[PDB]
Amino acid sequence: ANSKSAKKRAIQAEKRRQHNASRRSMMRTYMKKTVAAIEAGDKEAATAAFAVVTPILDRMATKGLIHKNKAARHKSRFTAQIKAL
Amino acid sequence: ARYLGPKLKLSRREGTDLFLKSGVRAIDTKCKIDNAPGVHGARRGRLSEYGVQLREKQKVRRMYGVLEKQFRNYYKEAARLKGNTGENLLQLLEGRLDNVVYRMGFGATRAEARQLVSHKAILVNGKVVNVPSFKVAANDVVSIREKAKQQSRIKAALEVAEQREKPTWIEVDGGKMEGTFKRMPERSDLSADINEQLIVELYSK
Amino acid sequence: ATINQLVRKPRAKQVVKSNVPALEACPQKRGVCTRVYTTTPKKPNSALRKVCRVRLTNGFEVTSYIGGEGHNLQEHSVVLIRGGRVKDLPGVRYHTVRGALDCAGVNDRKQGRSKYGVKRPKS
Amino acid sequence: KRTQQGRVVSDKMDKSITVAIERFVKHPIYGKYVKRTTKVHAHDENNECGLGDTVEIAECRPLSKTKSWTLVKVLEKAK
Amino acid sequence: MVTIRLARHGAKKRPFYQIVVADSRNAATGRFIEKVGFFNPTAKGQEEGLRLDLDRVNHWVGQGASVSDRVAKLVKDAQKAA
RNA sequence: AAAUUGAAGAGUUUGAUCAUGGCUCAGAUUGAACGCUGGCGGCAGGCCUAACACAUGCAAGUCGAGCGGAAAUCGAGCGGCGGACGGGUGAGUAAUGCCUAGGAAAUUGCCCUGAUGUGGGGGAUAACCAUUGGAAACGAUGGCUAAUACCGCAUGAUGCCUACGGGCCAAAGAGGGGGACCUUCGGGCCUCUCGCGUCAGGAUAUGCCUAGGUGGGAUUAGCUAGUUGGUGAGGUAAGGGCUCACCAAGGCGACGAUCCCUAGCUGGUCUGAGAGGAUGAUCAGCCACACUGGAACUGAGACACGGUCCAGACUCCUACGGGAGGCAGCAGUGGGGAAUAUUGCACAAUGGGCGCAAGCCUGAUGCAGCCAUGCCGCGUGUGUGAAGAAGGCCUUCGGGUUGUAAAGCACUUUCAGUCGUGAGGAAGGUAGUGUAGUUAAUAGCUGCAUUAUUUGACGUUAGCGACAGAAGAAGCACCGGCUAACUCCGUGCCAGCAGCCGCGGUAAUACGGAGGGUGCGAGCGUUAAUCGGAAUUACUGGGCGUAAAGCGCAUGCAGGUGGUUUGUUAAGUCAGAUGUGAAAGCCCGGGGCUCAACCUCGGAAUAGCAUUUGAA
Repeated sequence: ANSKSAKKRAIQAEKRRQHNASRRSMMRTYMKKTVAAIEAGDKEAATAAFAVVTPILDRMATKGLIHKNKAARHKSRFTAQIKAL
Repeated sequence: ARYLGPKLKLSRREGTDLFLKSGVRAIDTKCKIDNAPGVHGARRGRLSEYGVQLREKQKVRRMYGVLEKQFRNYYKEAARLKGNTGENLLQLLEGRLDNVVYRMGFGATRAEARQLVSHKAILVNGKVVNVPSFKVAANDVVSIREKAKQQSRIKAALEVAEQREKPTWIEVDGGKMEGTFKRMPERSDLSADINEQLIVELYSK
Repeated sequence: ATINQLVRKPRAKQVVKSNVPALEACPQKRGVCTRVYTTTPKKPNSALRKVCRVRLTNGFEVTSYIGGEGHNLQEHSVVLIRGGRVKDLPGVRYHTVRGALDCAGVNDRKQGRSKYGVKRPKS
Repeated sequence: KRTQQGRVVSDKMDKSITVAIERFVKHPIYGKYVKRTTKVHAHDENNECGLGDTVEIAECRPLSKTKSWTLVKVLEKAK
Repeated sequence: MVTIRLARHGAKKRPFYQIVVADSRNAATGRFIEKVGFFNPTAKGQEEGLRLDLDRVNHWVGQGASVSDRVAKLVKDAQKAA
C-alpha cells in the first residue's frame, strides 16, 4: 500500500476479519448444534440448542455480523423444523 | 479582413456605381466605368445565370463592404427571420452602424464611416460603439463623441450627403452631429437596382 | 416492391468502397520508397510518368505518383502519400505529397506552389 | 390490475402455461400494421389450462428463471 | 446526503450558478435532483441576480437537505427579497 | 404572439437522337492531417493510433473536543470517519448493457423527523521499554498501558421469532460554562454542545423483475440438459435453478434461436425540404474496466484506479536468503502514428473529505501556458489625387492595360507599443459589543445585527484614459467546359496537367512562366471522411415486353389479403385527461457581454410510453 492510511486500513481490516471470523465460526457452531438435533429428531434437545442459538443470532444481528433478516430466517426456519418434529 | 485595394475596379466589374468614392466627382470621370478591369475590359458578353447571380451578390457585398463569411451569416439570419428573406437581408445590411453613420452623413464613404466607427468616434445611445457590424435598432441615437466633433472629414461628409437623396427612415441634426434611426428601411426605401431575389437564389444553388 | 415484401425483407443499404483503401481512412500516410521508376500512360496518352512503389507504415505496398517537374526521391526515401488517382496510369491511386518528409518542393514553381511544396519567393 | 390476455401455446410444463400474447403494431418504416407476438411463461398452480385455451395473465414476482406472470382467469377453453 | 448547492455553469471568468438540490456525492456540475433557482454573481441590467424558489428550498430542507454556506446566504437574500 | 419560410442541377455513352444507366462535379460538415501563408482578441477544442511500456513529482486525507502520550500543540501510535466519492479509459459487452414504460420480493453510511434509551462490570492491546532476526523489506520474543478499541452482564419494544402463551437482542463518551446544593475539593450537580444504542417514518442511493426498442451475416438452422418446469432444502438485504437433491421432459428457434463478425448505450451530433442516412469527441446520464487472470476480506456501500491475497508476464533491488512495483488520475517520458499541449499557479471562488470550529486536504475545480484546431469579432488605414507618371504586360504601333492604383496633398489611430488609472469575481474568517433565544444564569452556546481587522490563484485583470506615428500587420487557390475569371511567351504526345470529360505530336485561354483577371481572406488549398445531390434500395418516392428484372409450369402449409349484412366488443383507429419523456442542446420570444461568438430566463419541442375516460 502506498499511503499510511491505506496501510492502516489493511491492518485494521485484518483484525476485524479475525474478529468477525471467530464470531461467525461460533454462531455457526451453535447453529449446527440445533441442526444436528433437528436431524437426529430430538424435539427436546432441538429446543435446548435453539435456546442457546437464539440470543447469539439476535446479538450478531445487532452487532452487524449478520443482518436482522438472516437471524429471522434462521430462527423462523429452525422453529418450524422443530415444531415439525 | 477588409478589402483594402482599388475601389473603382470593383465598380467596373459590377458595371455600376457602388459609391466607394464620395460623389464629389462622377465615377465616370475618375475611371472607364463601362469597361471591366484589365486587358479584356472592352470584351463583355454572355454571363451564365450563375455568373449573373454571383455578380448581384458581389454588387451588394461590395457596396456595404462585408466579406463573404459575414455576408453568408446575414443571409442565414435573413432566412431565419420571419417574412421576406430578400428584404430581411437588406434591412440587416442597412441596420449596420458603419452603414448608419454613412446614411447620416458622418462619413463620406462606407469605408470612412467604418474608420470613424473603429476609431471610437461614434456613440450609440451615448455609449461608445467601435464595432462596424453592430446592429443599430429603431429609435437608436447615433452620435459623434465631443472629441471627434472637430474632425473636418465629418463636416465635409455632411455636405457630401446633402448632395445625395435623404434617407426617410433616418433623421439627422448635423449641427449637433447626432442622428436617430427612426425605423428600419422598407424595401421601397432602398435602391431598386438591387435584385435581392438573385442573392437568395444564389444561396440555395 | 409490395409493402409486405419490404416488411419481409427491407430495402438493402449499398456497400460503398474506398478508392484509397491503403490510407485506411487517414488523410495521409508515410511510406518508404522501394522503387522509383517511370511508366508509360494508358493510350491515348504518351509520356514517362514518375512513380514510386512505397511500403506504407500500415504495411501496404502501393504505387504513388510523383507530381511536378523533377524530384529527389531515391529508393529508401521516406515520403508522405495522399489520395488521388492518376487517370492515365492504371494502378496509381495515391500521390506523393511534394514538400513533406524526404520529398522536396518542385524547383522553381511559382504558381500553385502550395500544391507542390515550394515556399514563397523572397521578393 | 394491468393484466394481459393471450392464448395457451404450451402446457407440458408442470404448473406453467406458455401464453402467446399478440400485439398489432404499425411497422416503423413501411407503415403497415403487423401482428407481433410476445410469448410469456405464466404460472398455472392447478394445471387448469390446456393447449389452446384463451387466458388472462398478470405480472407478479419471479416464480422461476422464466416465470414472472401468473394466471388470473381462463377466458375461453379449447375445442 | 442531499444538499442544496451552487453548480457552476456560465463561461470562463463569467460564472453563472444554478442552485440545485443534489446528492452530495455527485460532482457539483453533474447529476442533480432538482434545480431550485440560480445565482448570477455578475448580473447587469435587467438580468436577475438571484432567483430562488424558497418553497422548494424549504421542502428539501425539511427532508434533511443540507444547504451550502453560499446557498445559505442566498436564502437569506431571497428572504430579504420576499 | 412566435416555436418557421421548404425541395435547383451539370458533365460524360452517339454521326446525331431520345431513353435507360453508371461514373463525376457544385453544398454542408470535421477532435482532422498536410502544403503555402500568418496580426490581434473573445469563446470553445486538443492521442481518434499502442486497453503499448512507463523515469520523476504530485492526484486522499482529516480529527488532540475519542486515546495513551510527547518526537518536535504535535511526530509516530491506537481509534473514528473518509479512502466505494471526485478523476480516467472504452478493453469487454449485441444484451445480464443501454433507452422507454412498468413491477415487487429489498436494503440504504452521512442527513431529517419521531419515539425510546445510554446501567453495572471485565479482559486485552499498539505505541513505549528490553532483547533479538534481516542486506533490505519486514520481523520475532518478553514486560507496560489507554480509549468513543473490544467483550460479558443488566435493560429494551411500536424490534425480531413465536399458532398461541411466550422467548430473545444493543449502547460511549467527549467538550464549554456555572448558581445552589455538595466535594476525599478530583468532582458530584445543572445546562448546553458534539457524539453513542434501538426502533419507526422521510429523504437519498442502490439491488432485483417484466415488456417493448436497441448492429451485420442464413455460403450460421437447429440450440439447450441446471438445460425448462415442479417439489423440498439451502442461500440472499430481497424474488428467483441463485445452489443442491429429487421428480418430470421440458425450454428456445424462420416475429431468425445457436453460431460468427463488429460494437460501450443514451441525451445528442452531422447531413437532409422531409422521411431518412451517418455518427456517439468535447458536455450530461447510464454501463464496464483499472498490468493479465483468480479470489475474497473490510465495510452502509467494493468483489475496491493510487487496498489485501494468489497465480502470471514484465521491470527493479538484493549481502542470493529474500524483497519491490502497476499513469486507462495530472503533468511528463519513450514508443506507435498523418496527427493532438505545460513535468505551470492556486485552493481566492464552486464543490468534496475530515473537523464543534478554526482549519487541513483536494492534478476535482478555478485559472495560466502551448497549438489558426474551430466559431465569432476586429485590424492591417481614410479622403482627395490624371501627367491617366514611371515601370510591367499587351498592341492593329494608333494605343490599351495595370490604375485613383502609386506618388503627392489633407486626415484618422481601432488594434498592436509605451505610460497611467482601475471594477468584478468575496460568500466569509477572527475579535469586540449588543440583542434574541436557550438555561438556574447579566455564563456558555447559537443566530441576528453592529464595530474593528483580515481573505484573489488569475494579476502587470477586464474596462477606461494619455501619448506618438500610417506608423507594426496579406496571403492562398483558380482563370478549357462543368465553374466566376484570358492573354502573351516557353514547350512540341516531350516536359507536364487532370475531379470528370480530357489536354500536350507548332499560333496550347488545359502544360511552365509572365501580365491581367476571378474567388476567398488570416487564411487559402489538398487529402481523408459523412450526408446531400442519388427518385441510384424509391415509406414518403423506382422498376421488370425489347434497357437490369416475371420463377418453365403448377399445387399448396405458414404468412399477407379478403364479398354482403345485423348486433356486440373495443384490439387496431380517433379524441381528451393524468403521469412520465433529466439537464444541456435544437427552435421561438426575451435578457447580459461595445457587436458577434458566448452566457442566460421563459416557452415550444421531446412526434413516445403507461394509466384512464370517451367516440365507434
